[PDB]
Amino acid sequence: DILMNQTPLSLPVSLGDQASISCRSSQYIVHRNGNTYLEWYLQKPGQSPKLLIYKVSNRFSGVPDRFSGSGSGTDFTLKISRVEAEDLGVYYCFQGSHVPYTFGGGTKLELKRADAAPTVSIFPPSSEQLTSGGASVVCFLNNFYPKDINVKWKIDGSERQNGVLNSWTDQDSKDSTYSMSSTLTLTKDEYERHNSYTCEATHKTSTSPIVKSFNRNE
Amino acid sequence: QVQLKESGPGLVQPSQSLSITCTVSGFSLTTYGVHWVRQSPGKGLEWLGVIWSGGSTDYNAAFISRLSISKDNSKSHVFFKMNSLQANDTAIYYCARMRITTDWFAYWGQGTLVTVSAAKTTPPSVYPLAPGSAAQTNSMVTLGCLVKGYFPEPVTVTWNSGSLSSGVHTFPAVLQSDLYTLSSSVTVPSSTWPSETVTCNVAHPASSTKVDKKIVPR
Ligand SMILES: *[C@@H]1O[C@H](CO)[C@@H](O)[C@H](O)[C@H]1NC(C)=O
Repeated sequence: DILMNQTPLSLPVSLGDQASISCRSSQYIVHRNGNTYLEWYLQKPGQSPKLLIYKVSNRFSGVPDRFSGSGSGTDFTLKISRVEAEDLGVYYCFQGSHVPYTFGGGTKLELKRADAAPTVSIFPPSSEQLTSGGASVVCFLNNFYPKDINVKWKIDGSERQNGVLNSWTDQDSKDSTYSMSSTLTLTKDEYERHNSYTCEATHKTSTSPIVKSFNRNE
Repeated sequence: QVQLKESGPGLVQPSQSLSITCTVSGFSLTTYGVHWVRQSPGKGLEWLGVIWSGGSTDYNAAFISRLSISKDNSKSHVFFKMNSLQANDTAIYYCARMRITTDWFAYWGQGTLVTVSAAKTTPPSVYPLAPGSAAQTNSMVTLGCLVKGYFPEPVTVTWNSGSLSSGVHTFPAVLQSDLYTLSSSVTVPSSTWPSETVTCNVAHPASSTKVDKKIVPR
């Protein structure tokens, strides 16, 4: 199958910047009946992908003049003269030349902003849960930027991998930040064996981790 | 204007088949081909197959054995059928007009989110998340709600019957075993809690359950 490789994987931009996104194919995308089927799609949150450019450089109707496409053979480019808020989303290249047709992996165009350290909060199991025989410790890491973040769980200071489930929001449409939840799930018995529970967050805003902790004895 | 309307299930039992109808308007299936594509978190956008205007089909070789596409020109219907679904077939599925030659008619259906599971409908356990006994004080305090062990999606989580809307973060549900779990957090000024009550309201339409949980100091 033809690999379509997109660069960059994500592109922070501010409104009024220029933007360039690239797509490289593993093979020359040859014409079919004189047509070169290379298209670019934009997908916004919750919506279907919409066609921006077809046949390498032709703007689909309704698509504004700040969008342009160029390239040939194995190398293709989507350009945006001047980013508007409505251009934020995930762009995909598509080749319709060699069966099976294939998409690039996507480039997220995202809005650049001031740096924000996450607000970290940790929560011990509820007593209702405890009675049911389960023990979930929850950590919220809210309203951070940029998106790169790593969460580490510690039980009595010993790194904990198993029973962790994380969930991330997409970039907030209002403040452009990210948020994440991390839940360490253990049995009630397992929970009781230990005293100290820590959620450690590593984020660009500092070398020193942001630590939040509680002790099962209080 | 030009449109493709999709109809089909939200839930498919493992080993069972997925039928989706695409209803075309604004153009004739005698004129253009209709493609099928799916999008999953892990695999990205995958092209599945096409039915051409002339009536012939092409399929992605990784699916050809369990995939079929047919159409009724008169009723403007395109039929997609995939057999023997498994958990990794969970995806959003789209019909689309793509591989575009002309400046007109290029649109994708509103996608159909298809979840493959043998789970039975299960009401959520709802647990309030109050700060630990000894947690440090800020001008703001984060509270939370843990919603665990439900099927199918969605639940809807609101705070103070929707009266608290700013400072809320509700995280995407994640599969824990074969049931879903999510959490939600709200942030209020420290001076207002616990003096001003905060309650998470969790609705799960499929089990007809509506549960309120007041967040109380531990
Ligand atoms: C997904 O799961 C099925 C059934 O176990 C397996 O046979 C199939 O090849 C898998 N597909 C991929 C793309 O990993």
